[PDB]
This record gives sequence, structure tokens and C-alpha cells, in this order.
Amino acid sequence: GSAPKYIEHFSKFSPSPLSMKQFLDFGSSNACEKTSFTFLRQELPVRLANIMKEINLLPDRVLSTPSVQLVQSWYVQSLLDIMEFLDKDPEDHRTLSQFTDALVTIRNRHNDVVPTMAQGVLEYKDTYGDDPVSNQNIQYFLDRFYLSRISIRMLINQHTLIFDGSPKHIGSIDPNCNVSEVVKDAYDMAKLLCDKYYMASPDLEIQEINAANSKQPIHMVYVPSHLYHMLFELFKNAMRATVESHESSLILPPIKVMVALGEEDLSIKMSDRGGGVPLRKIERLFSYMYSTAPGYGLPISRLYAKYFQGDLQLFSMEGFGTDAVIYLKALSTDSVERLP
Amino acid sequence: GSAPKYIEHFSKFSPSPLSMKQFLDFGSSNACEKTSFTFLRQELPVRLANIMKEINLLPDRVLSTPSVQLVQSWYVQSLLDIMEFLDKDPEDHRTLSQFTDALVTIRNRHNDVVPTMAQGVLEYKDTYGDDPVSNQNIQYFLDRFYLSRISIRMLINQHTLIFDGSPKHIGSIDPNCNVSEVVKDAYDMAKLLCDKYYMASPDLEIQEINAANSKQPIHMVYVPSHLYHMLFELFKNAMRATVESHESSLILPPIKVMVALGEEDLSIKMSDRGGGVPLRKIERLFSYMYSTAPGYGLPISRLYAKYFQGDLQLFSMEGFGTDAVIYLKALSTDSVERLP
Ligand SMILES: Cc1nc2[nH]c3c(C4CC4)cccc3c2cc1-c1nnc([C@@H](CC(=O)N[C@H](C)c2ccccc2)C(C)C)o1
Ligand SMILES: Cc1nc2[nH]c3c(C4CC4)cccc3c2cc1-c1nnc([C@@H](CC(=O)N[C@H](C)c2ccccc2)C(C)C)o1
Ligand SMILES: [Cl-]
Ligand SMILES: [Cl-]
Repeated sequence: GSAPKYIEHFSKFSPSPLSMKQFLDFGSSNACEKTSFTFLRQELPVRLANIMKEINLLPDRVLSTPSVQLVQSWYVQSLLDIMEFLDKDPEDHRTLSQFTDALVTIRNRHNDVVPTMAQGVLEYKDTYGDDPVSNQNIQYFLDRFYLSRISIRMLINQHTLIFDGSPKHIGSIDPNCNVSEVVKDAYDMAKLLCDKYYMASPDLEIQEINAANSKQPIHMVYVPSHLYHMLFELFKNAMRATVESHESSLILPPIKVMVALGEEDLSIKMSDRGGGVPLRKIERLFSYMYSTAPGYGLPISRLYAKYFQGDLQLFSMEGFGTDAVIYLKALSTDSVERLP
Repeated sequence: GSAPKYIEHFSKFSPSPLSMKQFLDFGSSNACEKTSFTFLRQELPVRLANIMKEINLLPDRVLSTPSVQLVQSWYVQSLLDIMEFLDKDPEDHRTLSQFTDALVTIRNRHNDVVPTMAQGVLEYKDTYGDDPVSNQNIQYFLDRFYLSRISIRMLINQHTLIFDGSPKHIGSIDPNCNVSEVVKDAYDMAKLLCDKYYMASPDLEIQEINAANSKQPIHMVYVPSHLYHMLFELFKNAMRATVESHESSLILPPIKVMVALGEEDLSIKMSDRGGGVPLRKIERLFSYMYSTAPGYGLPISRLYAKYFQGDLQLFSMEGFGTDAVIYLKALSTDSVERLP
């Protein structure tokens, strides 16, 4: 075939990071379906090829595993699926409708990549060992591989949600996202799960700090689904710790949350009283290898934050509790894609 | 001379990290003055030589500067000053008393190294530029150079304080150090300085969390002078921010401090409401190059924490305030020297 040729060609191009403004303008109306088709038929191959080339540069002990080869198979098939539209006519609406349907198939084809790549980490641990150097090499690749996946799925979802059929939300982006509302939604979901497994759930306490406009609700341009995922994973760990640490007690400390809006950053602290974690083991929380056993929520949650020039940091105090801050860019002009 | 020969010989030996227990046993009584003399006459050259060899492996643009050469001069002179005692007799008390006096001279000879090395950073900035790669290379060396200085001064102070003339404190180590008392002492000093420059000072609030012994005062084996230095620098920055941020307000938020004692870590959080720092600029607080202008308190404060397997981490929220946690090892068995 020509798959090694396509990868070599499109790997010479560099991924083009986009800004929240560019995302909003790409989906301003339905007349830009042809501009997105002309852009995605060239951008998606570049991003798919750049990561495919790094996969092929992995050590043979990792590359020959059935997991890496099954994922590499999907990427090749999705690349070729997009090759077909490079010569078609944007003016023909049938070319556009078939492109949208093709992206949905590519999206469902890669919907089980995180579990598949997790099976490979477990295989490597039991096949070669859990060496400190093996952790960094696997951390380096998975952080870049998962961040690339998030970028490709963002492009696909922005096209299949805006350019389907015929606005408050511009696809997956909400230009007036109330952070507190997403915090409550994530807490309510974790509460339902915690109330059924432990028969007890900590309460919630939200506090907003709008520095330049005191008492003005905090809004931002962001992907609420990504913020929900990060907050949902943090709440689950905070509740399990708050409950399991007070099983022999009657007081159940609440999970407090602070939303602060500055001139450049929008932070979301989350505090609990779960007995903290020793500093020596804090690295294991964001480690794919040390989080594998016969979940990648926190490692991937930090990638969702870094996807738009953010970060997710943890700082605990053994004997008391743990804190978690989601650092986001408050301004849309600074919210640009971070691509590997 | 033979200085390049001594460096080559003693650079083949590796620095021997010591534990709090070993420090306590070395100064248990005055009968160990000869055991410390036999140990320090061999250990100090090794530590002095290992850092001197890294200084000589620096780039010529940094090595030829007058600052690096003035410090390199002091190190060579101190090495030679210790060479003289390698052949003397430990049984002769005059050999011991002259060794103590020699260490005091070496201590006062290197008492102005941090300012001298800071002048070199400023010279480099104005001579070659403040490049991101230049920051990491200077950060890598100064962190290791200053940490080596702290280790050498710890050995010297433990000998000149225990073996002088003829116990609650074992030299600079307090086997029953109340963390809260050191926090109050550091706050009181920063309050006096803040009350004179700003005519206003935030208040203090301490809370202890002894997990295994609730309401039992928290004590540890540590060097109170090192803990005072770290807390004193953090209080100064927290007060300036709390005051300068509320100059147009009447409420002056307090600086809260949490002391937590776990099974492995002893943490000291310090919170303020000074308007926080953007995440993009948090790295500048611990950067020697970005903290230089025509202080190294925070960078060196983090080294004092890492000296015994600790750490000092900062996490801010722009628009609200900043938090600082001093991570220390609660158990003496885990408090071992971290040497470059
Ligand atoms: C006590 C505890 N507080 C925690 N609070 C957390 C927060 C809140 C928002 C600030 C966010 C993210 C993680 C934790 C977390 C973990 C643990 C914890 N406890 N053990 C562990 C180990 C890993 C592990 O097995 N983690 C499972 C999922 C877990 C078990 C019990 C409670 C919570 C998580 C570690 C020592 C390597 O981490
Ligand atoms: C607002 C502010 N809160 C702060 N709170 C701090 C804490 C407390 C215990 C948790 C510890 C250590 C440092 C800060 C700190 C710095 C600044 C700050 N503000 N600007 C800066 C710049 C550097 C600088 O010039 N720092 C001077 C010494 C300073 C000026 C005014 C207040 C405090 C320090 C930075 C953007 C690169 O850092
Ligand atoms: Cl994927
Ligand atoms: Cl020195």
C-alpha cells in the first residue's frame, strides 16, 4: 500500500494549533462547512501522521505488542479514509455530507483507545518490569499520544456538531460557561455514585472570587465537557478519601471549591479532608504505570487542562487532606491548542 | 601547587550522606571530638573537591568571570587549610583545637558566597542575555552549589558548636523542635519589618493537625535555624502581598498557617490573600536569573527543605492569594542528607 508514504509526507507538516476565537469563527454559521472541509482534510492527516510516526519510532519491545499494533491499525485506516476526500469537490454537498459521516466512523473507531493503550501498559509491566526509566518513557509517549487524540476529537466534534443539519453553544464550546454550574453538575454525579457505594456523601461548598468584578458570576469560553471530566474525576477521589477516612467518625467534612477569576488565569481549587497522601507517592497519581493494575482519569484530566494552555496540580498534607487546582486561561485569546 | 591534584584525588570519592540519627550520635558527648576530626578531615575535602570539579567544568564564559574565580579561590584555600590536618595526631588536643579554629576561619571565608554568586548571575544576564537555556544551566549549578554549601556548613557548625569548651540541643539540631514556636518567631520578625515599612501588618493564625495524637503538640528532630529561614522568607512575601493588595481597603486578611503531622510527612502550609500570581510567572519565584536585578531567599529556602529529603512548593490563584507548603520528613530515620 501507500500508508508509509502518506505518513512520511504529512509528517513533514507541523500541526497547526488553533485558538478559541478561530474555533468560534469556524462554526459561526453553516456557510463555513466548505472552509472546514478544506481545512480538516489537510489538518487531520498531518496530526494523524505526526503521532503515527512517533508510534513507529517506539522501541520494538513496545511497538510489536498487539495493543500498539491494533491502535496503529485504526490510525492507518482513518488516514486512508480521509485521503479519499483530498481530490473531491467542496462545492458538491454530497462530498461534505460524506465527509461528516466519515469523521463519525473515525470517532467511533478510536472510542476504545484509552483502555486498549492501558492494556499495553499492564502487559509491559508484567513483561519487562516497572522501572523508573520505563515510567518516564511511557509517560512521555502517552501524554503526547492522548493529547493528540484530544486534539483530533476536538476538530471532529466541532465539525459533526456544527455542520450537521441546520446559536448559544458553538459545538462543544460554550462562550458563556458558568464554572460553578459545571462544578455542581460534576459533584451531583459523583454524589450519586458515592451515595450508592458508601451510603454517605460529603457536601459541597462553592465560593467565587471575581477580582475585577466582585459578585459578578464567573463565565468563560471553554469546552464544558472537558471541565466536567476534570472536576468529575477529582470529586470521585476526594469523596472516597473523605468517606473512607471518616468511617469511624460521625462528622463528614465537606468538599470545598474555590473559583477565582484573575487578569490571566481562572483557577478552581478543590479541597478535602481525606487524610492526605505522602509526598513520596504524589507522583503515582499522575503516572500511567503506577495507576495500572490487573484508571487514567487524573493523568488524562491534566491533559485536558494543558490542551488549552492550562494545568492541573495536586498538593497534599498527610494527616489532613489534599488540594487540587485546575489552571485555565481566562481569556480566549490565550486559549490556544497545545499539540505534541 | 598541588590543588589540581587534591581535587582530582578527592573528587573520585563520593560525598557520604548522613542521617539525623548519625548527627545526633556524633554529638552525643564531648568524647567524639576525635571521631569527628577523623571524619571531617576526610569528608570535607571530598565535598569541597566534588563541587570544585563541577565549577571547573562550567562553560568558559561563566568560569572566567571574576565571581566564579573569587569563589574558586576560597574553596582552594579551604581545601588546603584542611590538608594540613590529614597527618596530624587526633590524640593531641592541640590538633583538635586548631582544627576547630580552622573550620571557623573557613566558615567566615565563605560567608559572602551567595551575594558574590548573585553578582555573577547579573553579570551574565548583561553580558550574554537571559535565555531560557541559560536559566536552566544556571539553575542546575546554583541549586547544586548552594546545596553543597549548606551541607558543608552543617558539618562545620555541628563540630564548632558541640566540640567547643565543655544537653537539650545537639548543636544546630533540636530533637524536640516545636514547629509552631518557629512559625511564631519568624512571623514576629517579619511583622516588625512590615510594621516599619508599611505601617500595617497582617495577623497570624496557626492550626495543628496531629493525626495519630490529636491535640498533642507537634515536635520533630530538625534544624530550627533552617526552618526559621524558610518560614521567614515566606512570611515576608506573604505580608507584602497582603498589604500592597489591600492598600485601598480596610480589612487586612490574616496569614493562616497549618502544621500537619502524618506517618511520613510534616507539612507547613502558609496562605495569604495577596491577589495571587499568574501561573505563567510562578517559575520566576524560584529562578535565580529571574530573581536577579541591579533575592535568592525562596530558591535557597527550597534547598534547605530538600537538604533532608523535603521540598517547598508554591501554588497560587490569581485574584485571591497564594499558598506555600514546606514538606519535611517527620521521622529522623528518613531525614538523610541530599547531596549533589
Ligand atoms: C487519600 C487520597 N486523597 C485524595 N484526594 C484527592 C483529590 C482531591 C481534590 C483534592 C484529587 C485527586 C486524588 C486524590 C486523592 C488520593 C488519595 C489516595 N489514597 N491512596 C492513594 C494512592 C493511589 C490510590 O490507590 N488511589 C485511589 C483511587 C484512592 C483510594 C482512596 C481514596 C482516594 C483515592 C497513592 C498513595 C498512590 O491516593
Ligand atoms: C503577589 C505575590 N504574592 C505572593 N505570596 C507569596 C508567598 C505566600 C506564602 C504563600 C510565598 C512566596 C512568594 C509569594 C508571593 C509573590 C507575589 C508576587 N508579586 N509579584 C511577584 C513577582 C516577583 C516579585 O517581584 N516579587 C516580590 C518580592 C513581591 C512583590 C509584591 C508582593 C510579594 C512579593 C512575580 C510575578 C514574578 O510575585
Ligand atoms: Cl486515538
Ligand atoms: Cl561556599
